[PDB]
Amino acid sequence: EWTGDYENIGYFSHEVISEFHVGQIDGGAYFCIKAVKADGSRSTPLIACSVSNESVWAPSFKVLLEQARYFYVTEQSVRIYYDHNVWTNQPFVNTFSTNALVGLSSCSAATDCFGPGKP
Amino acid sequence: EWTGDYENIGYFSHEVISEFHVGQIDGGAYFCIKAVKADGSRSTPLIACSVSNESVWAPSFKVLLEQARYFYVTEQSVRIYYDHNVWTNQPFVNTFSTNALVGLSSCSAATDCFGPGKP
Amino acid sequence: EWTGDYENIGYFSHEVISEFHVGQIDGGAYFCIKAVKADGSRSTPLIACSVSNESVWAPSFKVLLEQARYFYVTEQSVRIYYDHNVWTNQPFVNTFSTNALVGLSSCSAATDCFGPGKP
Amino acid sequence: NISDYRVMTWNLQGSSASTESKWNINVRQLLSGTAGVDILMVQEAGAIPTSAVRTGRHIQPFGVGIPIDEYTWNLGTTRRQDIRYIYYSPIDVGARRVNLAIVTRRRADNVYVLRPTTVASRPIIGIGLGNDVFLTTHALASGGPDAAAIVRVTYNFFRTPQMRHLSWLLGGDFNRAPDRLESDLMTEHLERLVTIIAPTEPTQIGGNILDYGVIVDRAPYSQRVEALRNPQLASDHYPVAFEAQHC
Amino acid sequence: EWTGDSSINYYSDEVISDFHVGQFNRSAYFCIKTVKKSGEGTPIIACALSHDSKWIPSFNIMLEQARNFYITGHSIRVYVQPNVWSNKSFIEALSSNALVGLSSCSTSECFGPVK
Amino acid sequence: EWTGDSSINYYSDEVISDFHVGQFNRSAYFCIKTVKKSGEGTPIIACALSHDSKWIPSFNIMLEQARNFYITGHSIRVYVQPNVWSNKSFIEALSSNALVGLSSCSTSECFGPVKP
Amino acid sequence: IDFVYRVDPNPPDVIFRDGFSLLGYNRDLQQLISGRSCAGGSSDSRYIVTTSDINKTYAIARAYYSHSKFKGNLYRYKIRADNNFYSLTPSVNYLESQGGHFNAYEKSMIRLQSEYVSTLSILPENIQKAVALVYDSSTGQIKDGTSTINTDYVSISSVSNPGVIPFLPEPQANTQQRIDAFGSLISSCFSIYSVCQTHRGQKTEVYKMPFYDARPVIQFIISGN
Repeated sequence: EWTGDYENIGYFSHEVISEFHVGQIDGGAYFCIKAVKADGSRSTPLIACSVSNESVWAPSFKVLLEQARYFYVTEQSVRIYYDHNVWTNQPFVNTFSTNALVGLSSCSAATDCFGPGKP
Repeated sequence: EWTGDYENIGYFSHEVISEFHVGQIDGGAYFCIKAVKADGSRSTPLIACSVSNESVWAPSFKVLLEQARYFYVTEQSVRIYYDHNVWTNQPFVNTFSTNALVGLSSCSAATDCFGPGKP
Repeated sequence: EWTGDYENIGYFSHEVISEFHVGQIDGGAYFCIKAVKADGSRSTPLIACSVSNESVWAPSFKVLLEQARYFYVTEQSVRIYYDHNVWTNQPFVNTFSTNALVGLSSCSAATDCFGPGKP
Repeated sequence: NISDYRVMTWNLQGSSASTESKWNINVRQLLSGTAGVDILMVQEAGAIPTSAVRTGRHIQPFGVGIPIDEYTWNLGTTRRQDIRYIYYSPIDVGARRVNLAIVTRRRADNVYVLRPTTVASRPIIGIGLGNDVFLTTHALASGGPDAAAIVRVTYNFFRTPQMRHLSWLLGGDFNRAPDRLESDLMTEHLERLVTIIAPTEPTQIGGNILDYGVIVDRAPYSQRVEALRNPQLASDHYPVAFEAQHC
Repeated sequence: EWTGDSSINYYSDEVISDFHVGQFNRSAYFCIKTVKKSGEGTPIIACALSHDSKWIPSFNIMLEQARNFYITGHSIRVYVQPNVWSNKSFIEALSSNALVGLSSCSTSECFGPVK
Repeated sequence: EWTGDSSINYYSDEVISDFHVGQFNRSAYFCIKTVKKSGEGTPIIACALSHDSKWIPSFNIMLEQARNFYITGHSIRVYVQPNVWSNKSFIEALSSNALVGLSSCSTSECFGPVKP
Repeated sequence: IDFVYRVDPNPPDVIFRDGFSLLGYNRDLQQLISGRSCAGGSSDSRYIVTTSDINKTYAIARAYYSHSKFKGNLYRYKIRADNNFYSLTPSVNYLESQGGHFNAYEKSMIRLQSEYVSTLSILPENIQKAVALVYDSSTGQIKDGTSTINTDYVSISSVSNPGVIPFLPEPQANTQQRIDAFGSLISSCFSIYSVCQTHRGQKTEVYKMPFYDARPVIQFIISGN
C-alpha cells in the first residue's frame, strides 16, 4: 500500500478544501473534507473522509488531519489523493462519500502538484 | 454510534462558539463550549460538553477538543452536533448541560453545512 | 546516528519549503518536502521525505513534521539536513527522492545558519 | 506626497469680535480627533489663540528676512502631548485683519516667504515639510486681481533647478471664482501646468465659490488630492479641505 | 473531584501575563501568573504537574488551553485548589495552587461552575 | 532535581533567535540559540534530547514552549544545566547545556524561580 | 534597515515617475498589523509597508504567480530607507506602555513580515533599482530578470528611523479581530492593492488577492501540529 499507487488511488488536482467536518463513527474518530476546483470551474464537490479506527489508511489519520485543517483555513490549492469504495456504512456513505483521504499535496505551481502522478 | 444517527445526535446550524471551558471531572479531562447564533437570532445559547474518559464518545475527544479550539479563534460559523442526556452528574448538569459534543462541522454562505443533515 | 554527521548527512542551507506532501506508505505515515533555493538559483528541487514507521530516522518523524509544517506556511530560510539512499521502494524513489529528512535548521539570513556544519 | 496630509483652509470671516472664541473652539474641534486636520491653512487670522507659548527657536530666515515665530500651542493636557506649531508673521500686530498664519501637526523643516513681482504687496507665508510645501496666501476682496500673479510667482520661484523636485499646493482666499482664473491661465498658455481644485458647491453665504486650491501638476499623485467642502457644522460658515480620492 | 466542587476557588476577569515551563521531578510542570485586566490586584499563580496530583489526566488539556488563553489576551476565570504541592522550595518560588480549570469571561458572566 | 535548583543556571531578558530539530541516536533533539533582546554577550545554545538525560519527561512540553516563544519573539528566561551531553561532537556542534525551563519574561521583573 | 523592498506589478517606467503613494489617512497601528485597513477591509491606511528581507519579496511573488488568475509582470523595487521609515516593534512597545494589548497572533507576524512602514508616500528618488521577477511556469520557479536602475534616484546616506511613529492613535480594547494575510503568512498590507494603484488617473486592473485569517494558521504552528 502507498498513496501514489495510481491504478488504485485516484486524485483531484488544484482543489481547495472549502468545508471541514469532524465526528465519530463506530467508536473511531473521523474527519471529512469537501473540495471544489480552485480554477473556478464546475465539478461535483469531492468529499474525502478518514476514519481513525477503520480501513488500512488509519496510521496516517492524524497526519492527514493537521494538514487538511491547514489547507482549509489557508484555502491553498491542494491535490487530494483518495481511494474509492473504502467506507461501507450506508448512512455514512450517503452524507459523505466512499472516498478515503490517503494523501494531501500542495499544488502551488498552477501547472502540476508535488507528489505521485499518473504518467 | 455516529454523529448523524439523527435518531439521537441533534444539530444546531449556523452557530458560533462564544465561550470555552476546560477542567477535570472524575479522573477525566473535559471541555465545554457555548454556541450563540452568529445572526443574534437569540435561542438559548447551546452548551455542549465532552469528557475524555466518560461516555461512549471518548475516542473523539482530542479530535473534537482541537476542533472546538480552532472554530473558536476563527469565530467562523459552525454546525454543532450534540447527544442530549449524556451526562448524569447533577452538579455537572446544573452548570453546563446534559449535552455531549459529538460533531463540529464548518458552515458557509448562510446556506448548507458540510455534514450529516436531516431532510 | 546523528543529523550532523557531515559524513553521511548532507545539508543545503538557505532553502525554502515550497511544496508539502503527506500520505501513507506500507502501514506508516510519510511526509515529503520540496526545497528550492530562495533566490531561484539552483533550479532543481531537494525532495526529502520522512516515513514514520521505517528507517533509523523514524524516532524523529513527528518532531521533524511540526517544524517542517512551520517552515512551509511561513517559508523562512531553512537549512535542510538529508540522508541519501534511505528509501528502497522504487516508485517512491522515482516520484520522490531517496533522500530522508533528517534535520531542520533555522537560517538567520546572512551567510550563517545555526546547526552542525562542515569546517 | 502632497496628498499624505489632511489640509483645510478655514477662513475666519470675522463675526463682530469673536476672534479668540472662534479660534479656540473651531480650530480645536477641527484639529482634534482621528480625522483631525494635519496642516490647517488659517488666513486673515490676526490675533492669537491666547494659549500659544512663547520662546520659539531662532529663525534665519531663508530668502526673506521677516522673522516667523513657531508658537507651540499644546491642545492636550499635561499628560497628553498634542502640541501644534503655528508659524505666524507679525506683519501688523496693530491691525490683526490680514495677518496670515499656518498651524501644523509637526515642526516644519523649512519655511518660506515670497511676494509677487510688484513691490507694494505683502507675502503669502508658506511652510514646508520635507519635500511637500504648503503655501498660505491672502488676496484682495475687490475681485482678487493678484491671484494669477501669485500663482505665477510661486511657479517661477519653485521652478529653480534645486527646488524642482519640491511639490507645492496653494490654498487660501483668492477672492475670484476658479473659472475666471483658469480662463485667464488658458489665455496665458498656462493650462496643463497647474491644477485648480474647488468644491462644486458655493463656499460662502453670499454664493461665492472662492476659497479653493491650486496645485503643481508635476507633483506625483496631484490628481489624487481634491478639494471638497466639510460637512455642515452650521457655525454660520465653513472651510474647505483637500482630501485624497479613494482608490 | 471536579473543577467546581467547593474546595476549588476561582478568580474571574484575569488575563495570563506570565508563563513558565519546567520539570519538577520525573514530571513536566507549567505555571501561569494571571493578573486582573482592570488592575489593582494581587497576581494569582497556578501550577500543574504531569505525574503528580489528582489532576494528572487534565495536565495536557490545561497546558494547551493556558497557552491558548496566553496567546490571546482574552479575560479568563482561573480555577485553583490551594495546598496541592508540598515541596516548600516550589511553593516559595512559584505557588502552592493547582491549575484545575480555565474558562472564558465575556463581560459580566464567565463560563463555568460558578458558586 | 528541579528547574529552580542551584546547579541550574538561568538567563533573563532573552529571545530565541535560532531553532534547530534533528535526531541523535534514537532520539529527537531540539536546539535553540537565544541572544539578549536589545543585544549583548555571547549567544547561548540549549538542547534537549528525547530519550537521553534525566530531562526526558519534559521534552515535548519544552519543545512546544520553545517553538511558541520562538514564533512570537517573546523576551524570555532560559534555564540551562551545563555539562549534560557527553559526545563532544554535539559539544563542538551546538552546545553542552540542556534546556530545563522556559519562562515568559517582562520589562524589569519576570516570572520563574530565581536564585537568592 | 536601509534598502527595503516592495513588490509591485507596475513597470519601472511608472514607479520611477509616480512612485508608491499612501492609500488613505488611517494612522492606527492596530489595523495595519492585522490588515483591516490595508486591502481586506476599509482600506485607508496612512502607511506603505515594505519588507526589509529579500526573501519576503520572493514569497510575495510566489503568492501572486501561483493562482492562475494573475496576469502581469512583478517587479521588486529597492527603496532607500530615509528618516520616514519606522520598524513596527518600537511603536508596538510604546503602544503597550500606553495601555494597549498586542496579542501573540500579531507579535508573531511583526517578526515574520519584517515590516518597515513608511508614513509618507515613497518618493521616486528613494527607489534605486527595479528587478523584474520572471515566473518559469514549467519549472514553477521565480527568478530575477532585468535589473533596471533608476536615473532619478538620489543617493543620499540615510537609515530607517529608530523610534516610535509620530501621532500614533490611542489604542483600543482587545478586540481579537481578523488578521488578514495571504500566501505564506504574508501580511495583507504587502498586497498589490494596499497602495494607491491609480497612477495618473489610470487604474491598474490586476487580480484582487483573496485573504485568509491568519489566527488559525499561527495557532497551527505556535501549538505544534
